[PDB]
Amino acid sequence: ATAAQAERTLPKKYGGRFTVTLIPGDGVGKEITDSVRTIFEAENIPIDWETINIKEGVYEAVESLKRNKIGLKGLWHTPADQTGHGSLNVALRKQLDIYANVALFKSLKGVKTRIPDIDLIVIRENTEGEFSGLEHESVPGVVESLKVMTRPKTERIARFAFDFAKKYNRKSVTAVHKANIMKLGDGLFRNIITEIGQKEYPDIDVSSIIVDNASMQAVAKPHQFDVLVTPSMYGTILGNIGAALIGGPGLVAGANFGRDYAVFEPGSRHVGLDIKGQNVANPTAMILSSTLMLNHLGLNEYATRISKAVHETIAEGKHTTRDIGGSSSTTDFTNEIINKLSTM
Amino acid sequence: YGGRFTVTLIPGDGVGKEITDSVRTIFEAENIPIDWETINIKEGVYEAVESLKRNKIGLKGLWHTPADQTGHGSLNVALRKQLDIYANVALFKSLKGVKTRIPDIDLIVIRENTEGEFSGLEHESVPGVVESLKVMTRPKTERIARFAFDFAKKYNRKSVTAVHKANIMKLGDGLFRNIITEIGQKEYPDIDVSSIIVDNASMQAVAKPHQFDVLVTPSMYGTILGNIGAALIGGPGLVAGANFGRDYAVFEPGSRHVGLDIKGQNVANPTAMILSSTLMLNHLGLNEYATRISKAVHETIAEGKHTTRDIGGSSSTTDFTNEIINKLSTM
Amino acid sequence: KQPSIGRYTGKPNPSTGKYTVSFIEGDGIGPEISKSVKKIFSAANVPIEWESCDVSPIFVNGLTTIPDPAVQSITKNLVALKGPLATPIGRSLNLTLRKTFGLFANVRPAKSIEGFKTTYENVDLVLIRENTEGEYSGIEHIVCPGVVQSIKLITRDASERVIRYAFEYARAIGRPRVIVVHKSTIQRLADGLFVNVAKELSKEYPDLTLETELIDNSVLKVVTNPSAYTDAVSVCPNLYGDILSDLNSGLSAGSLGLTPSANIGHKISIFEAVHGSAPDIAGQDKANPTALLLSSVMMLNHMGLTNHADQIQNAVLSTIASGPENRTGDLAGTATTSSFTEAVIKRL
Amino acid sequence: KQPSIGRYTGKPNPSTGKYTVSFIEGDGIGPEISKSVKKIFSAANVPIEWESCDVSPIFVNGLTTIPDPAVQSITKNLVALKGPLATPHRSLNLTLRKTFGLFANVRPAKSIEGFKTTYENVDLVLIRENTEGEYSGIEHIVCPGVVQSIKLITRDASERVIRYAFEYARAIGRPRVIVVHKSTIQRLADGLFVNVAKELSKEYPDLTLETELIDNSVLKVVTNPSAYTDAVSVCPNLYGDILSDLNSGLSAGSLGLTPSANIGHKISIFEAVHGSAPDIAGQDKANPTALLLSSVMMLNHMGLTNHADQIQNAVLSTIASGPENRTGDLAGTATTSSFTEAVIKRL
Repeated sequence: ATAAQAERTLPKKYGGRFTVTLIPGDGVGKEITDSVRTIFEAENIPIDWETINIKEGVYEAVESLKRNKIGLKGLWHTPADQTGHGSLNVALRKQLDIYANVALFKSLKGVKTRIPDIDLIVIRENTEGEFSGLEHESVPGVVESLKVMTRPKTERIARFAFDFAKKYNRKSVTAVHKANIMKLGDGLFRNIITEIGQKEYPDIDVSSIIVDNASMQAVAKPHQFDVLVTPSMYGTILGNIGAALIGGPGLVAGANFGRDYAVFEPGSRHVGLDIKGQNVANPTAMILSSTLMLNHLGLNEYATRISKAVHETIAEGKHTTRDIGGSSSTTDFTNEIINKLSTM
Repeated sequence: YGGRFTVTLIPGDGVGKEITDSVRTIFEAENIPIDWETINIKEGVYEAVESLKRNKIGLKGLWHTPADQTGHGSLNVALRKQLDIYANVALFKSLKGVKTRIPDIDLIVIRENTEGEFSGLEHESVPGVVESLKVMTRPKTERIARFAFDFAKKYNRKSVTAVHKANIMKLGDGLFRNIITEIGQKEYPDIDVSSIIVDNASMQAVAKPHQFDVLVTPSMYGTILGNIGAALIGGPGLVAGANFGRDYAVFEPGSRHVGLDIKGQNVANPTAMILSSTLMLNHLGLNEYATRISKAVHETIAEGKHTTRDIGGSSSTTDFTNEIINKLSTM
Repeated sequence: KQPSIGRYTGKPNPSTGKYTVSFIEGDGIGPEISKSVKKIFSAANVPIEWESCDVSPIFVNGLTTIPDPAVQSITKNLVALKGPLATPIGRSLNLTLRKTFGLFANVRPAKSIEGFKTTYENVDLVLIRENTEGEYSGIEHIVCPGVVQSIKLITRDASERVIRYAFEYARAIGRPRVIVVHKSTIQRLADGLFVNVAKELSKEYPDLTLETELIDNSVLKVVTNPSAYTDAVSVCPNLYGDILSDLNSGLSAGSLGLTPSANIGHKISIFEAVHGSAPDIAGQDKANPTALLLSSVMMLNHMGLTNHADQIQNAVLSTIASGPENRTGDLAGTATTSSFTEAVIKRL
Repeated sequence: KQPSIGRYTGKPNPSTGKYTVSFIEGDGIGPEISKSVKKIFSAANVPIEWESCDVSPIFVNGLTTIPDPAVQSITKNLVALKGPLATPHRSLNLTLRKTFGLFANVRPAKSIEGFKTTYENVDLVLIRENTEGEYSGIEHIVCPGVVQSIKLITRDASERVIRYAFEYARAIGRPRVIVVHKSTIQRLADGLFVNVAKELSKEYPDLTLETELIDNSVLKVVTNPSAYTDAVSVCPNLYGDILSDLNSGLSAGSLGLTPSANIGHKISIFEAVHGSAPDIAGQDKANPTALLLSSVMMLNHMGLTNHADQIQNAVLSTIASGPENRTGDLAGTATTSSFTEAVIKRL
């Protein structure tokens, strides 16, 4: 039998038209997604959004992505109270085994930053580590949170990172860990990475760095880093350092990869609850990771295109959005992109 | 036949040294073509492992295990865990010349050796609060489950029962009870699979043991049902045992008692050791010998006096051995 | 004297000469087995009035709770006597019963019965079991795909108060020895702590002698010879206790239709029979009060009514269970629950 | 009023006007960096005599212990001031906290006058739990390729850190106190920490309690360090270890200027957090500033306000202005020697 007609495993596509999943999510999510929609139909990109909205219908997001294979999403909100529901950003990833997060911290021309000309990538494991969500209270007032680290899940991310570094001509890959204290947990992580960066991927420079010291170099001398591989937590931390380094959470493209699926989201991971509905938000993040998705499903003439649009727009002084130092609204910034785009 | 085989011998602590010797004597007196590579020992449990890895087969007594805090840890389990000899078989079959409260009893207890409450993971969070972690994994459990059924099939056993506490430890023992019954239904359909809760199992075992055939248990419940069975048939000196991994096999008494108190007294009973010693012969294919020297000890003990202390006799380990070698010299 | 640990706070209801005790008839053979006790109690002039209450569970917050009616009743009268109950129509009933009343120690005796022949003889056993933590804390995890952890919890606080009640109970029934069943062999820390806590308490109870035994031997020795522990009282963590107690009963009677349990809490305490609801024999008057009846005796002693307890046990039931015209179907006997109760009260 | 929680029990040695303080010169640049402090302290007439002791570890029961000489000394004088030491079988610094009941790391990072780094107006204060959390010894191999590291969080340990934070925030006149956490995905663990702060919040009504995810704590601090110049942030062991080393990265780009204070219930040790700098040792190039500021922290902890403010507000802080002063590490040309006299002048 099988091979040609088979292929129930590529991205939903009908006579040239992809069907991508759209999950606006909470906070500036709804606005920042819209920005992309507008730039998309204004460029007449052959994709149709299947768009979903939601407490445990995080089911319907999963089920959708399982059909379409590809998605574009903002962030959901997560409670801190005890009877709160639990991430369901992580739920989405765990249930689809989208185990690899990539965040892209590259500074942008028209943006004032304290240390300029910075280009580093942070790859984190999504399903394990301190995000394993195993915890219990033995006796009252004593709580244990269990942090799982397993060879299989770790070999996986390790190869993803190197594969990624090879594909995008990155010369250095560094494992962030705390192996001097958690000798088994983070130890295993540091070994497996360096171990399989030496007997496979010999062309790439593998190294380790202790998470706290990594945090210090990142803030003080970031140019020394190229690609960083981390477990769930250290990636949130180095991530936000990188986010700040380049301007803010609104400039960071992100993507999540599993073997079968791919979900693209902002690389910084902030909801912007406070400025919801104010049309003050910055869609650079969303759009740029939206371009990442195009390159993925093979379009990328469009991607190469609409990235240059936003890149030039923000470099070109005013008409840029609030947080970069402009006075324009999400709406106005979007239209400058679609405008620059209409003349390419 | 023709050729020689090199088996590992680990006498170990307590009556170990005497009870092994009994076997040696019966072996050279029967001129069995096996040569002992014999080892003695704190952390040279390494050399035991390394030996067994060469020879693949072994015959051993029990080592002693401390209860104090700075004591070393089983190293009976260490041996097994490091060789992944994951399956323990104990044979509780009553013997003719032995007074027991319930007679004509024949049951087998298969336990998993490497996992469960023998996983030895524990910690003290704050002072005075201790957690012991009990691991149960599908792979290790599917393994023992099949071993049990395979075993039951091979030795024409009709019933296999999983002992558990799944009503309370719904994930741990739950997984165990499912995986067993689950793969006794879609494979091994000829065999009767069932479950029983460990505490109730313990009650039936003591009161009405004939209802059981083969019992499959995690590390702890096997120690418990094991000792019930040990008592049921006479005592720890009558129980043959064996441990199996995929590559290796180590034969030991099925009751697992050191006899520290009677070390060097020559009062000990070697039936256990010898009988599991015959298990080993059947294994490495001899078993003409095995069939032989088992009938020897079986008849010896059935034949009233000349039997060893604990069975109700007045003979010493030395004397009992020699009656076997004697009965043996006339076959 | 009584064990200091779970001490009853008496106080007979000033308006009547009597003490107040919650019943909980339970279901199945519960009702018949119950009033069987009420009658026998009446006849012997027990200073006790019954305040029956219903533990049929509510479900406040999805987590099964027990009704206020029954809570107030049982917290008030510091004692209750429950029969068997079913497996409720949809977070263990018995568990939320211990958790809401702070019960922490299971006391389980298994003694041979006069005139009922089983395979084991002269078995007179007493075992105290930790019923709070150990293997039976709710803590278990899926650490990854095919890997599970069940967590055994052992604390000094929980261990201390069980081990105490054991020393004090051993003293209260005149047994010299008290044995700590354990497995420090391979559970160094967990069972080690339990053992040390007994060894340290040992000193403030110099009349009793403390021994330590591995379940290995505890089970081996008891089955080979049950009487070697007739001066016993064994204390042990939750799991070893659950098994050894069901085992001990298997030795004494071959089932547990004769076994009484006592669940001691700090200020409250519940006394129950450990057999089931026997739904198929219910109403037909074939049940056997002996089980619950002996739990009544245990209760009496816990309350201080020595004279009555000894009366209802030493004579009555224990003695009326001699002569097959008495007895019940479960013991070869021919008598009904009905005839057993009057046949009992005669020698009361 | 200094924080009730780690209160110094004064008592100057009745025979001398002075208080007794254990030193622990430490090794490497320790000796030179040390007497540098002894001199500056002398000049300002500090009520303090030095009882130097050696923490070179013994090994009672395979487990590394600390010498009786030093134990008696430090338990006696309720305070000590250690410089950097090398890496001699149980973390030396760990068995140091365990034997003296130290439970709270206090880490300030403030911009230095006359030393230009990339970040400006950074004035940060962070209290870190140094007992439990991610850093309890508890980890397990649950089977072949599977490991568990166990994070421990208790109310008792949390309470007393969070207290010292409210009380320290009060003692230095900062209005706000921020509990860094991640209740988001560590519901129980970090949740307990947070609730314990929220509950303590009420018996300290002069301070305002905020709660922040490390997410934002790191994002916001790097975008704008000054937003926390009325700070005092409290957090569990790991977040603390990282944020503090981060904060230092913002303030000075390294940590050759960073002072730490390790507060215990009745004892307390004050150390510099830089290394032994073995290669610059003896050549008189070290930079006392780090240890020196820990001296100041110590003074305040002891109650000697006037002297502390004296040695900090003037001196060092001010003498680190003019490149003829300063040290090699700050572009300066001065020696450890010349820095110390150049300091004492404005002392």
